[PDB]
Amino acid sequence: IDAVDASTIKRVANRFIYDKDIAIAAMGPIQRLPDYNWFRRRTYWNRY
Amino acid sequence: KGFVPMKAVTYGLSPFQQKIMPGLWKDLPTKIHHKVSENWISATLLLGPLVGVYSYVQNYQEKEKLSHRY
Repeated sequence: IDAVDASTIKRVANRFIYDKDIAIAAMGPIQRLPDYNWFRRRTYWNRY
Repeated sequence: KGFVPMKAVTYGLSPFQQKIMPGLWKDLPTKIHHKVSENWISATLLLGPLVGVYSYVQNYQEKEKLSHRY
């Protein structure tokens, strides 16, 4: 556990999170929930 | 300007999991036949008067010109 520092966090995050597909499931009054493309585009940043 | 309570259920798929281009040219002849069979009357009604008037004017002008000769 204590062998997982900031660099390893960034590496694993860039392996698993950055620019990958997602799965969603919602229930209730979800008429005001952003569509798929919103979530899918928000998995990377254009600032950097 | 408001909204309505709905009660529906929908499934979707990601953009990057499905072939995009092949849909344009799939079965063109049946689509062309459907469009023609559906809008033949509109095409007829649009293009009729133009042809009739053009032919009438051409005929009248040529008759007059050839009748003015010596």
